[PDB]
Order: sequence, then structure tokens, then C-alpha cells
Amino acid sequence: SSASSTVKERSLSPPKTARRELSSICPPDYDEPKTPKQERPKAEMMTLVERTLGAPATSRPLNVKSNRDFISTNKAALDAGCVTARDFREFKEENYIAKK
Amino acid sequence: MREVISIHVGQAGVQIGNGCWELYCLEHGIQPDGQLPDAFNTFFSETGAGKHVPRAVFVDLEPTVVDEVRTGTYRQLFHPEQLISGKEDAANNYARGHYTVGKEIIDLTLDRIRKLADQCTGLQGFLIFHSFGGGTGAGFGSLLLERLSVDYGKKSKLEFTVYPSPQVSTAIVEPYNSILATHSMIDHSDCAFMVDNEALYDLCRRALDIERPTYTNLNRLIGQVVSSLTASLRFDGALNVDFTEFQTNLVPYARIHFPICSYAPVISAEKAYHEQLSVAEITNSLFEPANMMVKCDPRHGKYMACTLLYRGDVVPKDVSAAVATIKTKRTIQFVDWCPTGFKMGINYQPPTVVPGGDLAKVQRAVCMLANTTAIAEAWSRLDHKFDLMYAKRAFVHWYVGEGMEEAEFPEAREDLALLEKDYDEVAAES
Amino acid sequence: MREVISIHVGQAGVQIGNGCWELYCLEHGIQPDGQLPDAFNTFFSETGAGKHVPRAVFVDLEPTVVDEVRTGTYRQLFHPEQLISGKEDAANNYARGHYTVGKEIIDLTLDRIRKLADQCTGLQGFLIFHSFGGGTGAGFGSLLLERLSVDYGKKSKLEFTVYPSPQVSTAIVEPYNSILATHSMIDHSDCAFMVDNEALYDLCRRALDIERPTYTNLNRLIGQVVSSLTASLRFDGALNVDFTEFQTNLVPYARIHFPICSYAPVISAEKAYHEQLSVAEITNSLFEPANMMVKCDPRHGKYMACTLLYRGDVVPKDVSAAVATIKTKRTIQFVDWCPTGFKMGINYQPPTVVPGGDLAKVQRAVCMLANTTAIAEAWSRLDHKFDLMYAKRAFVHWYVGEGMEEAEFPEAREDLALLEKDYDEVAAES
Amino acid sequence: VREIVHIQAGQCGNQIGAKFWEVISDEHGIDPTGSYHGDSDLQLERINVYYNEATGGKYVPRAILVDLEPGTMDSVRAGQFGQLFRPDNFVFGQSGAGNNWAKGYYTEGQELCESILDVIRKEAESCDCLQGFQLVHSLGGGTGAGLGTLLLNKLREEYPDRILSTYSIVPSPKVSDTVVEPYNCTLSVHQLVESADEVFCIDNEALYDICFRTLKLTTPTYGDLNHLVSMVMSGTTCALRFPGQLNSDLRKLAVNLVPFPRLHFFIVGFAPLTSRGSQQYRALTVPELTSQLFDNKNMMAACDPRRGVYLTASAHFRGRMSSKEVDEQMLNIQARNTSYFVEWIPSNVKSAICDIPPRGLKMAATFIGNTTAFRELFTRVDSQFQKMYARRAFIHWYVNEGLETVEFDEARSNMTDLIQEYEMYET
Amino acid sequence: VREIVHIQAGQCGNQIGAKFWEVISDEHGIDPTGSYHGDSDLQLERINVYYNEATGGKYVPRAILVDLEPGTMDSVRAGQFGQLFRPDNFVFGQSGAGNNWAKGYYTEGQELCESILDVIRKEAESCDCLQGFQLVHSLGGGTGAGLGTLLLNKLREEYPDRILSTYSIVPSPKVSDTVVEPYNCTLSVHQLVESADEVFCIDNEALYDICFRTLKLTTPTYGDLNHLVSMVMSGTTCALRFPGQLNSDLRKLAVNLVPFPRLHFFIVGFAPLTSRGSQQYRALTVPELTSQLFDNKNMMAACDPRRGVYLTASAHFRGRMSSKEVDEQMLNIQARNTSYFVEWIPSNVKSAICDIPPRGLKMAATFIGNTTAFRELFTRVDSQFQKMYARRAFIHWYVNEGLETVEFDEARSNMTDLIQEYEMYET
Ligand SMILES: Nc1nc2c(ncn2[C@@H]2O[C@H](COP(=O)(O)OP(=O)(O)OP(=O)(O)O)[C@@H](O)[C@H]2O)c(=O)[nH]1
Ligand SMILES: Nc1nc2c(ncn2[C@@H]2O[C@H](COP(=O)(O)OP(=O)(O)OP(=O)(O)O)[C@@H](O)[C@H]2O)c(=O)[nH]1
Ligand SMILES: Nc1nc2c(ncn2[C@@H]2O[C@H](COP(=O)(O)OP(=O)(O)O)[C@@H](O)[C@H]2O)c(=O)[nH]1
Ligand SMILES: Nc1nc2c(ncn2[C@@H]2O[C@H](COP(=O)(O)OP(=O)(O)O)[C@@H](O)[C@H]2O)c(=O)[nH]1
Ligand SMILES: [Mg+2]
Ligand SMILES: [Mg+2]
Repeated sequence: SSASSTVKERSLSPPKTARRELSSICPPDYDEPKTPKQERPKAEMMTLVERTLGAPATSRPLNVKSNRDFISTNKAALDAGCVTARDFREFKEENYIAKK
Repeated sequence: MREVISIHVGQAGVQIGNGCWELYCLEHGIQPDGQLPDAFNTFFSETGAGKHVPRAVFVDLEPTVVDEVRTGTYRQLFHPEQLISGKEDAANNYARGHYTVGKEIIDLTLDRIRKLADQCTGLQGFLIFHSFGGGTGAGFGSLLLERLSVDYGKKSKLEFTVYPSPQVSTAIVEPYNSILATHSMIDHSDCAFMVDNEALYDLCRRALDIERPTYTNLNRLIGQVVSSLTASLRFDGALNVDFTEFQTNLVPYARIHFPICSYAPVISAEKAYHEQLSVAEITNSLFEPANMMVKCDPRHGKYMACTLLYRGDVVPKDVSAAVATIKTKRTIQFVDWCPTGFKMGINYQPPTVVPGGDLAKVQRAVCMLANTTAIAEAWSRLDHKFDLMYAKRAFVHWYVGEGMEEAEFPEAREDLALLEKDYDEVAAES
Repeated sequence: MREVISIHVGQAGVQIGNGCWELYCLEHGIQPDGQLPDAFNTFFSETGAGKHVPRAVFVDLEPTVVDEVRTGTYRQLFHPEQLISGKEDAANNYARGHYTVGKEIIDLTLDRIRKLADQCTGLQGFLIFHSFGGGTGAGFGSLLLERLSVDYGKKSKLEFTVYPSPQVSTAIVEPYNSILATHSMIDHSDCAFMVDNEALYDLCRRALDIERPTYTNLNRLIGQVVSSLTASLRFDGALNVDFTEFQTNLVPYARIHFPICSYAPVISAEKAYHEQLSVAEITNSLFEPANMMVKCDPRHGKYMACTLLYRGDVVPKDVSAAVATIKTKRTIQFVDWCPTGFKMGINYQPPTVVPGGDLAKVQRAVCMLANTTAIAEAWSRLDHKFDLMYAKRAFVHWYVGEGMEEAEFPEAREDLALLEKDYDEVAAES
Repeated sequence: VREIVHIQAGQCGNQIGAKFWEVISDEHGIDPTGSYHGDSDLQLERINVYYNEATGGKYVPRAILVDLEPGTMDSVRAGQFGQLFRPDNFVFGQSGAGNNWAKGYYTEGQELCESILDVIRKEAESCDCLQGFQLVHSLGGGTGAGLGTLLLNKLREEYPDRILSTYSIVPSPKVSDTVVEPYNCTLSVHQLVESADEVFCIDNEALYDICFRTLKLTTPTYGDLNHLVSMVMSGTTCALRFPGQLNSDLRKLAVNLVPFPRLHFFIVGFAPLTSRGSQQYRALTVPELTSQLFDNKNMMAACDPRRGVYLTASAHFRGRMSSKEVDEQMLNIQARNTSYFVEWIPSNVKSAICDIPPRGLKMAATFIGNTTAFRELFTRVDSQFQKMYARRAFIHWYVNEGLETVEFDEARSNMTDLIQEYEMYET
Repeated sequence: VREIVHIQAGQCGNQIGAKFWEVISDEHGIDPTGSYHGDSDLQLERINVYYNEATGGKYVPRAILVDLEPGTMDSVRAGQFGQLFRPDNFVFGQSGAGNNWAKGYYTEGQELCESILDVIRKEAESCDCLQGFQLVHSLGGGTGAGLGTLLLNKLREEYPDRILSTYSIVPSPKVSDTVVEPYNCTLSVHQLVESADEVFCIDNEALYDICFRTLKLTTPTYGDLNHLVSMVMSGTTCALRFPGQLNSDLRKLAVNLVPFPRLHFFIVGFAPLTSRGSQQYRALTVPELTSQLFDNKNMMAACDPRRGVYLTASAHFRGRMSSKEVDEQMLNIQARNTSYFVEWIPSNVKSAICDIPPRGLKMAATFIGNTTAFRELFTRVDSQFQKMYARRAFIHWYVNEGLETVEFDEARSNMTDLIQEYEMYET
């Protein structure tokens, strides 16, 4: 209706001989066939009913650390002959013993 | 291989075929020129040098309809033999197109059909389109089927006809052509599908996003049903249905040969993106009276046959869920002697769309064919229309001079009455 | 998983629904386009890809109100089939909206509601909104309940209507619509809640800090009450209450369903900064005669039903102390027939605030649903108003000329009289 | 060894069951993923009692979850210990029960009963020796009461020999959550009197009172309220799960406490209960446990036993203790309280000792007893039932489900007989 | 050594047989190009049972494909394992099957019968140790219902001593894929009763029921259904191909299960069946297999044995298991369920053990039995056929091919005799 009016409108859509035309928004022209299925065949449970018994059931280890046993460290420090506090730490800082 | 042949008589039949061969060319990926930029053997013949030819012959008594294809973009595909046309139409007269003019060109049509039959290794049926109200469609089709019945005998003869609308009528002498043609089909046709224009107009106005459609829109909807029907043979499927399997399941009686057609989903260009279109949803949409291609209420009768063909993304498991849910509906009545009721077929090919088309682009669609007593209501309207004008003998002299013997009119009238009595008797539980 | 469905009739119902679905989208985090930037299945359905749809249908006899939603920003979320618009309204005439015009479209609406319920597996309940003064709301509501009662049988039918105000009114023929509507819902409705605009205006002015409210602010208050009721069905809680629980608890008989509602706190977004509003604080505010949204005197109204839905932040011990403290008050007299008289719902979900809104950002809130004999006060006012006009036969000719029989007026008058007699009998001690 | 099958009904049953299996997993030392990460071989002696063993070193608890709506089911699935339960054990309907006892019994109980019974039989015949069933339910009306009593009868039909020990949370008789409680409670008691063996009554108000008085919780949360009930539950079965100096199973408790078939309702209590701060200063000994157990504020049933009289009393202990100290304390309390015991039953107090105490506490105890103080609870609900039946309010919902009011009269007649039986047995 | 010949007389059987040969190739380790690429020498022990060896190491199955239209063969030839079949072992007509029993048996049946019997003689005469014939067909179709019985009659005339064991798919009770199936099953059974030695009945709806309940397949395809059928079929012949401590060949299974010549219809079932995610929760043991085998939710036929009584039944176990528990479990299941068995046959059940279980399972079992519950299946088609009797008009479609109406009366009298036969053996 450009011969009488300046038109920029959506709701009151005029018809056209071939088809009514769009008011909402749409994805690309040809695209989107609707609501696909999904499938999971019999074979996978054949595999899992065996392999569930296998390795993937292995438990997790512990992230241990080499924390010093200070008492045994002092035993070795005394045995080596470290007397002064600074030299005591030097042996205590370097030559660890991890706790049993 | 296995082959099908398509024959068209009348303006409507050819224009419906024009839509169908568009749909098939795109579906298989065949350019209009016949070259490629599969399963061609089901409908096409590989002539060598990359060109293909359809298995169809067009015959119209006037050249206007056929000249449209001759001057159109379609011309490079069809063999010039397959574009037969006369120079004088029957002009809405059954007697004129069956005796005075039909016998002039019927031998030419039969020879070309037989020439096409030589190349069909696995010929197992024919597709013929009629316009019941037309003089050319009814008269020439009657002579063609009677001749083809004795030419080949035990071969499936499936028809796709257009019934006159309950109120919309384009021909004044339409019932005269309708009854005489119906009397001739009823003895030869294996099974004739039934559609009407008025139901197509109402469906396209409500469901599809078209306000004032044309004949192109109606033909494309019919063409999709043809493609869905023929998809079982053309492509691999979980449940393939043969043409003869349709013959055994769809018409479980002697002469009851008129089922109705339905198609789902029929949705606009934007509501599909707004909707689930689940297997249960589309199945429920089929049985609702608003979605039928024939304007007859199933609540006036009962069902005795159903055939569902699923094209696309469809698990068989949901198919069993859908049909079981349908049987729970009290609004749908099934006769006692048909406990099975249904034939299902599942094919993996998705629906086909057309550039500048009318439909959505869905991932699953279902074509439905059902034989029911609701079609008996249409016969009552046709019979009453015929009786009113024939009582005053409204158009007898036009037919009589054109080769019609007056004794044939009561014979066809009695034949229609026998059809109505047969339809009513079957609907009675025993 | 577990589902609800809502219908909105009349401009009052549609405009209320507009605000409610605003509230749900912000609560559930859905853009107006239906795409996300759970408990969705209770109210929404996933249409594939990335778009959602609401389980609602909007029906009216005039296109203006429906077209506003079609023109609004939320036009994208709703499905076009859900928006049903009539041609000419009932003109505040119950007979016109029930028989002459209502029957034209009733079959169309009934098809869409039943069709939407097909996707609704875990469904118990419906939400229907009415405008008692308006002809379409009362007239179409009667017919819709009449059809839905027999089509679905034992299903929870719950309604949220706007009761006529004792003095504020906008239609002169309002009493005629209400009595005839009351005669229909008294048999076809499981349980329906009512509020009046006069008390809504008063609460929106005193406790809330709006000098001059519009219908939008009142709708937002109604939406908050609806959101609290449906909170249990969507989120976990220490005490979850289902629809069937509400029906069993609130009513002691068949015809005494009508409850009243209350919501606390209703403090404004500005004044609320000063108060912590503990469990004891909010509990006491509910039972104030001023906090009721129905202008009824609690002194004349004994209590034999109560329901405490807490949203936000609560520990169950604080409820038990708060309920026990409330029971000690002498002014709040329960009936002898109801020692326990309490249902409480503790739900973890805090309330929601709308941008550009009016309510406070309260950490915890409580909604009230109770049945009291004070509602019998409103029936007498409506009964007397009807008697004054019908004494001189004020507007008989309009309803008679629209297909309604004259004798229906004394029938509904006697039906209301029985209701008032039942309320007096039940309120009496024994 | 000697197995027990656990059944959870409705909302209240599942939350308690979730807390109970959390406590049981802590007792035996089972990781929430199913792996055994315990510390004592003694946990493995009778792990078969409550657990089935799945290949791959994983254990599946003997728990069957039952509901009519999936709301509570989803909450348990999202829970911390929801992974332990077998997926097929979850049986649920698609309908909010509505707490109509007639609806929950006839309308929806019957259809779910067939599926639940077969699921129960799956675990029932999967154990070397079943001994008794454990049921947790609330007396609300929808699924815990209606469907619970239906399952109790069907299990009584199936297994006459086995012990049907059920735990019941009676509606709190000052504030409780629905108006239809007296109808549902009266019918539930009617069915529970004949078909159940041991009925344990717990009141929510007493649970609030204990948290305030002894635990000093600022607000008793439903997690901790369920925790105390779970602790009492574990103590009851602890004698079977671990060795002791003087054992006592469920059958021993039933034979000792129950003098006559009908009078078998029990009040429960736990000790030691201490605040989070004052436990450092407490000198926990046998006399301390005795004082807490017989304290009227630690009994989690809100019916003061001092108003009535006692008939039987039982005591359990967990931890390395001297048997003489227990024997002296039980004799000490018995002679002191002679005005609260029947003259015709000497040695009214039973005792038992378990070797291993619960985690965190060096010492623990559990009190279960039978008294005539239950006359108050039945009288209260009878008066409420009498009012509502006199008005015949709320009955239209039950009538629509097919329950005729003559059933209500039969239930009250049984309840009145139970009240009378308690009254004359007090003399 | 102990050879079998497999005939796929129908288009459905060609799809099922295609999946079947995938299963067998997987079990023996046959690469999709026909060359052996297995992992054990035990596979090549009795490979002669099902395969012939061509010069070059390429192994070809003893299979023949039969159909009336070329639709299905194109799918199988393009299939993953279509290469394995012999190029000259494809027999197909050039006409529409038409789903008609009379047309398939008479019109095209006589045309193809001369050729198909000649092609079968290639496999029949080229195996010295032959004991076996295996027919796969559907009863509601057009090429297996009619032409399958035509081949069965001709083969019985040719080789009376060989065992004629056939597998059949029965039309579904609720809805089946074709309108005219009750006629097709009616005509087929008359030939099957006299000619066939062993009949296996499988229902599609029961397969759907098993998939959705146990496997929790939210979208079970045709491949899943065929896999379950292939599992039962492959397990039956396992005794002929692998060592076992208690062998049970086809003749052993026939002698034990068949008490009288006409009562030889068999129901099939396979164990273990578990949800894909719940298998880790299961302690797969022999009692668990016994629970699944006798479970009323695992048979591939929708017929409840509890509505009737049991005739002789058999069970076959694959996998490393000891004997004693198998003997004890079968003894206990017989003593537990006395009412369902018949007293005049002591030791109603039979057991068998095979060493090697199928791939992916450390042990599995196959259940084959016979009972009086089959009468419900015959009642379904009989009740439908009785209303189809008024559609003896519809039978005009059959007489157009050449059939006479008196055949239908002869067939229905045969079911009536068979139904009365089952009823009288119930006593
Ligand atoms: N669905 C559909 N129907 C059509 C179309 N075109 C025509 N028809 C119908 O088919 C009929 C054709 O008959 P006629 O107009 O008589 O043309 P004819 O078949 O050649 O018969 P005569 O020309 O009179 O000899 C018309 O009456 C229409 O109702 C079409 O494009 N689509
Ligand atoms: N609270 C509230 N009430 C409204 C609103 N709009 C209308 N109403 C009520 O609706 C009544 C008027 O009737 P209508 O809303 O027109 O009801 P109707 O179904 O459209 O009936 P008719 O218009 O007469 O055909 C008044 O009494 C108002 O109280 C609204 O936005 N908010
Ligand atoms: N102690 C305790 N009681 C609870 C809890 N949750 C719910 N309840 C109580 O359980 C009752 C509801 O029982 P319900 O499961 O609905 O039984 P049903 O109606 O028969 O199915 C209410 O009265 C609550 O007071 C909890 O976590 N702890
Ligand atoms: N389970 C299963 N059934 C099938 C399959 N293909 C076809 N059928 C069944 O076979 C029936 C059609 O019969 P038909 O194929 O003519 O039998 P046939 O001649 O022996 O192959 C349909 O009703 C289907 O139910 C398949 O792949 N799997
Ligand atoms: Mg025409
Ligand atoms: Mg209005």
C-alpha cells in the first residue's frame, strides 16, 4: 500500500494470492526438520555387562606428600653433629624423613 | 525391476501430473532437462547419454492443456509421443467423448501405452487420473479402462479421481457425467481414490497459511499424497507395501472400491517451528474430521479399512503406541468384522518440499487411506441431484444425438442404487 | 512429569494472564522469544530446537484484547492457535453470552483445550479466570464449566475470579450476571477463589505506597498470589502441597468451597528497608481485617479452614510457634467443628521481583487461603441488590430476548437463598 | 545371617529413610559411591543384614522407596546418598494422593500394591534368612497411612512368622498439618492394632522441645529432627549388627515388652544428648546415662509418663561398660520409682549391652518402654474425631472413594476398646 | 559334523537372518569379508556346523534367501554382512507377493517350488553329518506363511528323518501390521501342525514390552527386536558347536519337550536381561538367572503361564558354572511352584550346561518351554476368524486365486481340535 500510505507494520499482515507471510521470526529458509529421535543399540549392553566387571571400577589413590618426621629428623641432625639453631635447620630443612 | 505407468485424461489430470513430476524430479534429484548436475527405474527409464524419461502419457481432446507443457520448461523431459492431444474437446458431454470423438483417437492412445509396456520388465499397476464432471475425463476414461481391462487382464488399475463437491459445481451436466462414469468404473477399476475440491479449499484456508489459493496449491497437495503412496516401492523401508498389498487390504469386499485420502501434517511455514509434530500428534490429526480430503463426516457411518504410510523420522515403537491410542477413541467407529483394521508401512525417505512451495519442511509425515461408509452420503447427494433434472428430462437430447441410447440412463441409475444398497448392507453388523 | 493448564476468559482474565506469564518467564529465566538466555514442564512445553510454549489458551468474544497480545512484545512466545478471538461480545448480558453468541464458538474452544491436554501427561487441574460483572466472563464461564464437567469428570477445576465490590461498580446489570453465574459454579466448580477490586485498591494504597493504581498493578498482585499457589508443584520444600490437598482441606462440604485469600508482607519497595519481617511478624499481618482482599468483616465470619503457604525463608519450628500464638488470640474465633484447621506449606523458593514493579524485595513471604462465614455477608448485598431491580423488573426484556426463559430468574434466586441458608446452618453451633 | 527388609512410604518416610541410611553408612563405613572404606573388620561381620553385595565390590542397601508422586522421589535422587539405592527399587505413581485415606487405600493403593509386592518379594527371597520387615511411615492419610497399612496386611498375609516392626509419627496434638488427621489416624490405628507387632510413636512437638531444652538449637531443622529418629533406629538394630555381653534382638524385645497382643505401643528415647558446647565438661558415666534416659524431658513422645504408670521398660547400651554398674542402676531406678510401676510385674526393667558405641560418642544408650500414658493421645484424637463425625464434615471426599461411614464407627469402637483396655490395666 | 541348513523363506526372515548371521559371525569371529579372524582355536572346532570352507580361507554360510519380490534382497545385499552369502543362493520371483496366502502358495508357489527345491539340494547333498533344518518366517505375511509351508511339506516328503525346526512370528494381539492376517495364520497352522516337528512362537508386542521395561530402550528399533530373536536362536544350537559338561542337542530337546505329536509349540526366552545403567548394580549369579528365566516379564511370547499349567520345559546354560547350584535351583523352582506344573509328568524341567558363554557375557541362559497358555493365542485368532466367517464373502479374494472355501472350515476345525486337545491335557 505504498500508493497512499507509509507502511512499516507487522501485526496486520495483508494477504497475498500465493500465501500469507510471516509475523514471527524463523530460522533459515530450508532448515530445521522437527524433533529428531535418538537411538542406542543392543550391542553396548552386551559390552558393558562384561566390561563393567573390569578395570574402570578401580578405586582412586591418595595424593600423599613427604611431610617431615621432625623427631627422626632431630635424631639424624644430632647424629651428624648439628648444634646451633641455624645449622640445625640446615640439616632439618635438607635431609628429610617422610613419616611412616 | 518393477515399474508403474501413469495416464492422464482431462485438464485436471494433466495439471495434477504436472505437479507430481515436479515433485519426483526434485525428490530423485533429476533436472528438468533430464540430466544430473538411485531408484530411477521405479518411475524413470535410463535412455543412455545421461537423459531420463518418465513413464507417463498425456491425452487431452483439446490442445490447450497439453500445449502448456509443450511451451513450458517441462518440454525437454517428456517424449514428444507422450504429449498426445486432439483438436476438439468433448465439451462436458459424456456421449460425445465416448462415441463420436473418443473412438477417433482411442486406438492411438492404446498403441503408445502398449509401446511403453514393452520396456516395463516388472509392470505391476497403472495410475490414471480422472475428472468425473468433465466430458473428456469421464467419457474417454470409461472407454480407456474398458479397453485396457481386456488388453492386459490381471494388472492393477488404480485410479485417482476428483468427486464433485457437495455444493461447489463447475458443470451443470456434471451429475450426468458422474453417474455414467461411475457405472463403468465400478466393474473394471480395482480401487479408485476419492477427493473433492471443496474439502481442499477449506483445508488450505484453515491449516496452511494461504487465504485465497489456486489450482496449483490444490494439485501440489494431491501430488504429495501420490509421492507418499509410491514411496514404499521406490525406497528402502522398515515396512514396505506393494501395490497388490494395497489391493488386498484396502477393499475387503466385492465391489466396494472407494476409499478416502488424508495427509498429515499440513501446517503453516512457521507453526511447525513452534510445534512438536510428534508421532502421536500427527496420528491424532489424521482421524479428526476437519483434515479429510472428502467432505463427509465419519460420525454418519463406520470404518472398515485403514492404511498408514509413514515417511520419515518414525520409530515403529511409537507407531504401535499411536494406533493403540487411536482404538481408544469413542468418536471413531469400527465395524465388528474388521478387528485388525489397519495396514502400516514405514519408509525412511523424508517428505519432499518444492521451491516456492505451500507446505512446511518437517522431518516426519504420514499418508492415510481409509475405506468407510461415509462416502455413501455423497452418493445420496449425487443420486438426488440426478433424479431432479432427469424427472423433467433437462439435458437428454444433447446426449442422445451424440451416440447415447436413452435406455442407458435408467441402467446407470439402477447401478448406482445397487452400490448404495451394497454399501448399506455391509455397514450392518452380522 | 506433573502438569497444569490455564484458560482465561474476558478482558479481566486475559490481562491477568498477561502479567502472570510475565512473572513466570522472569522466575524461570526465559526470554520473551521463548529461548533461554527444571520445572518447566509444569507450565511450559519444549517445542524442539530452542523454543518453549506456555500451557495456556486465551479466549474472548472481542478481538481487541487478544490483538493486543498479538501486537505485544510477548507475541512471539504464544502459539497462534492458542489465541482465540470472537466477533461481538456479550454486551454485559448473561443470556447473550451463554446462548446466542457463546454457543457459536464454544465447540472451537473445547477442541483446542482437549487437544492441548493430549501433550499433558501428568495433568491434574485447570485454571480459569472470570469477570463476574461482565457478561462474557459469567456467561461463557457457565457453559465452559458445564461442558468440562462432563467431558473430564473427576478432575480438579479451580478458578480465580474477581468478585463484585460492595460499592465500587462499573456495570449496572452486574448483580444479574453474578447471581446467574453463582447458580452455575455452585455445581460445576470444585473450588473457586474470589477477590474484589475495592479491597485491592485499599490495600494498594495503605500498606503499599501507590497513590493511584492502574489495572496493571492490581494484576501484578494477583499474579503473585497465583505464583505462591503453584510454587509447591515446581520446587522442593519441607512441606509440599498438591492441588488435591487444597480441595480436601479447604472445604468441609460440597457447596461451601468459596475461600478468601491474603498475602503478606505487602510492604512497598521503598518502606521495606526498615523491617526484618520475621516469621512471627508476617504471620500476624495476614490475619488483620485490613489485609484481606475481600471486603468482609472477620467478626461476623468464623474460621473453619486455613492454609499457610510460606515462600522465601522459614524454619518449621518458627511456624509451629507462630501458629500456636495465633490460636491464642480471642478475636480470631474458629468454629467448634475445626480443632486443627490448618494446612501449612514450607517451600524453599523465594518470591520474584519484576523490573518496573511495585512490590518489595522481601526475603520471605507467606500466602493465605482460608474459608470463613464472612463471605455470607457479600451474598446478602448481592441478593438485596438483585431484589431491588427485579421488584420492578428493571432489565428483564434484554435477557428474555436473548433466548433465556423468564422463569430462570426465580430459580437462581432460590439457589442463592439455599446457599445463604446453608452458611447460616453451618455457622451455627451444635 | 538374620536379615531385615526396609520399606519407606510417602514424604515423611523417605526423608527419615534418607537420614537413616546416611547414619547406617557411617556406622559400617560405606562410601556414598558404594566402595567400602571402613576401619574395622567388625563392620563386615553382619553387613549382610542390611546390604546385598554386587559384583565389583559394591553394596546395594536393602531399601525400597514407595510413593504415589515423584516429587519426593526426585529429591532423594538429587540427594547426596541417592546413588546407593538400586534404580529399580524406586516405585512411584503419577498422582498426588490428596491424603484422602479412602482414596489412598482403594482408589490408588490397590493398583500400586501389585507392583510393590513383587518388588518387595525380589529382595525378600534374595536373602539367606529373612527375619523381619522395617517400615517407616507417617499417619497422614495418603500413602504413609492408607498404602502403608495396606502393605502391612499383605505382608502379614505373606509372612505370618516374620516381625512387622513399623515406626509411626503420630500427628502432633496441638499443631499439625491437615484437618483430616483424626479420620486418617483413627483408621490407621485400627489397621495397625491387629496387623502390626511393634508400633513406635514419635511426636514432632516433643522433638522441638528436646532440641530447645537439651540441644539448645536456635531453630530445630528437619535434618536434625530426622537425625535423632535415625539414631534411635540404629540403636534398636545395633545388637544384631555388632556383638555384645548380653544380646537382644527384635524378637527378644517384643516378647519381653508385650504382655498382651493389643497393648504393644512403645515410647522411645535416646541418651546421651548434649549441646555442642557443654559436652567437654560432662563426666559421662552409667549414672549420667540413667538420669538422662529416665528424664521426662528426653522422652520424644509428648505424653508425660508421670501422669500414667509404667508396665515394661527396656534399656540398651553401646560401649565397653561394667555389667554390675548397669544392673545396679536399673535396680536403683526401679525401687525409687515404685509408685510408677505395676505391682504384679517384678523386674520391670530389661537391660542389654553392645560392644561398639556409635561414632563420636564414647558411650550411648536407648530407652524403649510401654506405659499407660498413651491413653491421652488416643483420647485427644478421639475427641477431634468425635466432633468432625458429629458434624459429618469433610466426609464427602471419602464417600466419593467408596468408604462408608460405618467403617468409621468400627474404627472408633476399636479405639474406644483400646482406651478401655489401657484404663482397667492401669488398676 | 552335525550340520544344519538355514532357509529364509520370507522377507522378514531375510531381515532376521541378516542380523542372525551378524551374531553368528561375531560369535565365531568371522570378518565382514568372509575370512576368519577370530581369537581362539575352539571356534574352528565345529565351524562345519554352520559354514562351508572355500579354497582361500573364505567361509560361506549354509543359507538360502527366498522371496517373491526383489525388494528385500537389495537391502540385504547392500547390508554390512551381505557379502558373506553365496551369490547363487538368492532366489526371488518377479511378481507382487500380495500378502495373500492362497496366491503365494498356489500362483507363484508352484512356479518357484521346482527351482527352490533344486537349490536346497546343493546344501543338503554336500553335508555328510546333516541333522537339522532351520526355517525363519512370519505367519501374517504372504511369502513365509504360504510358501514357507509349501517348502515344509516338500522337504518332509523328501527327507522324513531330518528334524524340521522352524521359527515363527505371530500376529500381535492388539494391532498387527495387516488386515487379513487372521486368515493367513489360520491356513498356515493346518500345514504346520502335521509337517513341522518343532515350532517356536515369538510376538512383536512382547518384544516391545521387554525392551521398554527391562532394557529401558526409549526408542527400540527393528535391529533390537531382531537381536533378541537372534539371541534365542543362536543359543539353541550352542550344544552342537562347543563342548559342554551336559550336552543337549536338538533331538534331546525335541524328545524331552514334546510329549505328544501335536502339542509341540514352544515359547522362548533369554537371560540375563538388564537395564543398560543398572547392570553394575547386579550380582549376576545362577539364582539371578533362574529368577530371570522363570520371570513372567522376559518371554518373547505374550502368553501368561500363570493362567494355565506347565507341560515339560527346558533350560540351557552357557558359561563356566558348576553343576550343583544348577541342579539345586531347578529342583527348588519345581518344588516352590507345584501348582503350575502337572503331576502326571514327574521332573517337569530339564537342564543343560555349555562351557563357552556368548561374547560379552561371562554366563547366559536360554529358556525353551511348552505349556497350556498357548490356548489364549489360538483364542485370539479364533475369535477374530469367527467374525471373519461372516466375511467368507471377503474370502472371495482368496477363491480368485484358486482356493476353495472348504479349506478354511478344515483349518478352523483343526484349531478347534487343537484347542480341545490342550484343554483335555490340562486335566
Ligand atoms: N483439484 C483440481 N481440480 C481441477 C483442476 N482443474 C480442473 N479441475 C476440476 O476438473 C474438472 C475438469 O473438467 P472439465 O472442465 O469439463 O474439462 P475436461 O475434463 O477436459 O472435460 P471437457 O473439456 O468438458 O471435455 C473441472 O470441472 C474442475 O472441477 C485442478 O487444477 N485441480
Ligand atoms: N482486577 C481487574 N479487574 C478487571 C480488569 N479488567 C476488567 N476487570 C473486571 O471486569 C469487569 C467487567 O467485565 P469484563 O472484564 O468486560 O468481562 P467480559 O468477560 O469481557 O464480559 P463482557 O465485556 O460484558 O462481554 C469489571 O467489573 C472489572 O472489575 C483488570 O484489568 N483487572
Ligand atoms: N519428623 C518429620 N516429619 C515430617 C517430615 N516431612 C514430613 N513430615 C510429616 O509427615 C506428614 C505427611 O505425611 P505423608 O508423607 O504426606 O503421608 P501420606 O499423606 O499418608 O502419604 C506431615 O504431617 C509432616 O508433619 C520430616 O522431614 N520429618
Ligand atoms: N521383528 C521383526 N518383524 C518383522 C521384520 N520385518 C517384517 N516383520 C514382520 O513381518 C510381517 C510381514 O510379513 P511378511 O514379511 O510378508 O512375512 P514373510 O513373507 O515371512 O517375510 C510384518 O507384520 C512385520 O510384523 C523385522 O525386521 N523384525
Ligand atoms: Mg477434467
Ligand atoms: Mg469484555
